Amino acid sequence: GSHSMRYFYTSVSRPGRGEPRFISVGYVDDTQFVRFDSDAASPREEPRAPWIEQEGPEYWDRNTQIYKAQAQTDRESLRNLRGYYNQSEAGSHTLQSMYGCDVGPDGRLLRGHNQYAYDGKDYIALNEDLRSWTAADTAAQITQRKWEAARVAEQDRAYLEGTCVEWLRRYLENGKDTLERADPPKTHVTHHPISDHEATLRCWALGFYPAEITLTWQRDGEDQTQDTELVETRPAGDRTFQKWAAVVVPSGEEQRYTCHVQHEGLPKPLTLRWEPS
Amino acid sequence: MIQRTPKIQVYSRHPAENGKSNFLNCYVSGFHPSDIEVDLLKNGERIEKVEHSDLSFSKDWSFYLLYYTEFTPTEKDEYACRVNHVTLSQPKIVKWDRDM
Amino acid sequence: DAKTTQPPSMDCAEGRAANLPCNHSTISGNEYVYWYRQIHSQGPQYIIHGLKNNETNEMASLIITEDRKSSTLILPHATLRDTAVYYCIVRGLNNAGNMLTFGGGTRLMVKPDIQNPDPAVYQLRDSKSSDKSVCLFTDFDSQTNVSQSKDSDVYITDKCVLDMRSMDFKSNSAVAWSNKSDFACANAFNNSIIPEDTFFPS
Amino acid sequence: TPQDLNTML
Amino acid sequence: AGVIQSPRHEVTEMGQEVTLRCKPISGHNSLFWYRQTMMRGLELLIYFNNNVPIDDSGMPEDRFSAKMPNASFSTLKIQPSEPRDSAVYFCASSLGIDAIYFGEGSWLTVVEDLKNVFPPEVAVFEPSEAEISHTQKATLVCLATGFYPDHVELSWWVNGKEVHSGVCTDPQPLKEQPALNDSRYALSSRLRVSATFWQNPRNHFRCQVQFYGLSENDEWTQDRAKPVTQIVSAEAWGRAD
Repeated sequence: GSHSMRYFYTSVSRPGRGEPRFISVGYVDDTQFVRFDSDAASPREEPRAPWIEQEGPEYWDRNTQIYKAQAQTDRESLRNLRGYYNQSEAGSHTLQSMYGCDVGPDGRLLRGHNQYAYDGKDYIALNEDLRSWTAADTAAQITQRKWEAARVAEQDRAYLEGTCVEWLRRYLENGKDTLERADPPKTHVTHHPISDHEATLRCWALGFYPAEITLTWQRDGEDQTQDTELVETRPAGDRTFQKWAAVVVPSGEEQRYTCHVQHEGLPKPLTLRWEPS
Repeated sequence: MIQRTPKIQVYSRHPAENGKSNFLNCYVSGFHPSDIEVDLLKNGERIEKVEHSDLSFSKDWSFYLLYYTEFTPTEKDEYACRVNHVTLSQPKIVKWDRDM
Repeated sequence: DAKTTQPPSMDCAEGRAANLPCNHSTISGNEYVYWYRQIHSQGPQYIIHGLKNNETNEMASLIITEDRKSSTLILPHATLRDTAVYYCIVRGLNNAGNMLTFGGGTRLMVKPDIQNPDPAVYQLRDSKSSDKSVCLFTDFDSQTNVSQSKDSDVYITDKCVLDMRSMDFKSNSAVAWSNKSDFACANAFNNSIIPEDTFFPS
Repeated sequence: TPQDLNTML
Repeated sequence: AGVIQSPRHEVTEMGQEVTLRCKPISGHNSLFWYRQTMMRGLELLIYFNNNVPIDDSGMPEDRFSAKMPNASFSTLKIQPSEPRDSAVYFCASSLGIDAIYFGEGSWLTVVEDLKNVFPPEVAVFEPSEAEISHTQKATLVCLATGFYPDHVELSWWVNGKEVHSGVCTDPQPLKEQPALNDSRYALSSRLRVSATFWQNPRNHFRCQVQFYGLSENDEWTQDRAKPVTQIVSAEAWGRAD
């Protein structure tokens, strides 16, 4: 229920090396399935998940041509931005493209995205209506005028409303064995004494998919919005994810702390406590 | 230009038991720009043949990468991750805490 | 790539409305229907384009059916200038379908309504006068067919429409000639080309 | 599949 | 200002380099090179978007090279040129998803040998007295004959001014030897005026044919005059006969 598709482009200029580096990655939800690198010996789109490998040669050849044209155009766009900001030809710069579509459990489109950043900072975004541009500064407005004259918004909208949703539903069908299954987190609590009167309680959620998860700690019955250290979700490396949350606790009151885990694969929201061995 | 320093995490794919094969992971995230140097070390020495994920970024435009390798932890071996980035005046070294 | 079908040819009366049909059963939602025309091998000229709703401008009207599977280009009062080849082309919104791929097109002949036909064959003397002459088959009604000679040594030109604006007068004409001194006008224009009542002097 | 565009800014 | 193309006409011997240039409508980001022959009708050669070659499958596999160094200039180069390359090459440009606009075209004829090139002869044929007495109108006929290739433009000049009313020129010339390759061409035109306008002996009529052929800077080793781009005319004066 409710899926998404995303393409991420990164272009880094290399003034000591002529042409820039272009990398593209494609994701269905939290599963990457394609990749492209302009630095390869023979740059082509490559598969990164099994359920995409069944596509025929025309798919790969067409997408490879797409990426090559995109890389050239991004080189020219980086030179354009350098001009816009009156920056020098010595430094290296980064242009990032983000586009994709979020659909619902039915299949209909819920939201589209098509935005761009320059040197890590927001540059220009296609608004939610898919017909208007929000620009960040004056150079972004130069680009906005260029794009309004070329009716770029309509092309973005044609992709987001049409090809994006169709191919996303195709991907969900051909990969439904994994893309629709929600791997629940294997959860456990753990206890390390820091000294003699304090202890750290760590709540562990491992091996879950998708990445979205909520971990909270609660003393007696009240949460810890200031005592709960949270590491950000990290990839296990097998397409599943991990997270933990820890609390400092006075020694001798380790049963007044409950850990609440909420995940899409959990039949109901779950609650654990230190099961001391 | 907005430059962001990376956050680092060193950890195993599966819970570590000594003498049984596993995967060592160094996850770098939240950094910008994309040029980053990441190495994995077994008792101070570089682990050769280490792979990394394809470059991707988050919704704040900051990049993330996962470097990983095959390894078999023992009781006495020390594992670490070395990270260098244009935001660091000195390369950071994060040791693998088995409990984190 | 080419996605449309059109009648190879079509006639129309001058001053009347020309309805040029087009079929594009396989059109997609984000694909536009464009109409161009070409005159005398000159550069193709944009006429009109549309998505779903009827469109009209200072050249034509475009009528797209409800199911968008076919359309019609409408010239309102077709003039003699509108004689040309008309291409109905589908054009998409991405790089794959951004270019025009030309199909057969429809060759539209705008024929004038000769109120008072006076079909005749006159003979014209050279101004240099080298004992060479030219046959002029003129003032026939637009419904006439001028054929090519079987001989490769006599030349007949195609039909040609002429507008004297000083008198709001329009006339057809074909031209024939030959160097063979045994050639008379009652040859080229005697190949079941002329009607019975053709004035034929000299 | 990626978008069959090469937008320039 | 539309799409600008050059050269408009080119007649050159085979085996040399042909360069066709195009200036798109300023502000446009998309450029197209199309080719037109009789066989094939209108074929896309190359599609550039933002100066990047997007589609070149229509490019011949050898001797043809397309180029866009900036958003306001594009070239198509043929080297070495061969007779099978003779065609009309159109350049088109477009702003975004707005309508595509075409240039006036570059008409290239690559001749197997410059010896086959000939300028036209022009002859005017005066109205028939039968037509004058039967219709009260008078049809002058102009014949251009013997030219190769078929790059000609015919016009009528009454009293030193070009006229368009009352004129009909054949859309395309015919072959004088329809079976022979390298056949020379003929073209006919008519100009109809009132019988009184023709009877006035001071009115002047001239048929003019502009012929595109060799350049003045082309080589020529033949005895006859160098068949260069020129204008050949015939004329006649009115009369009460």
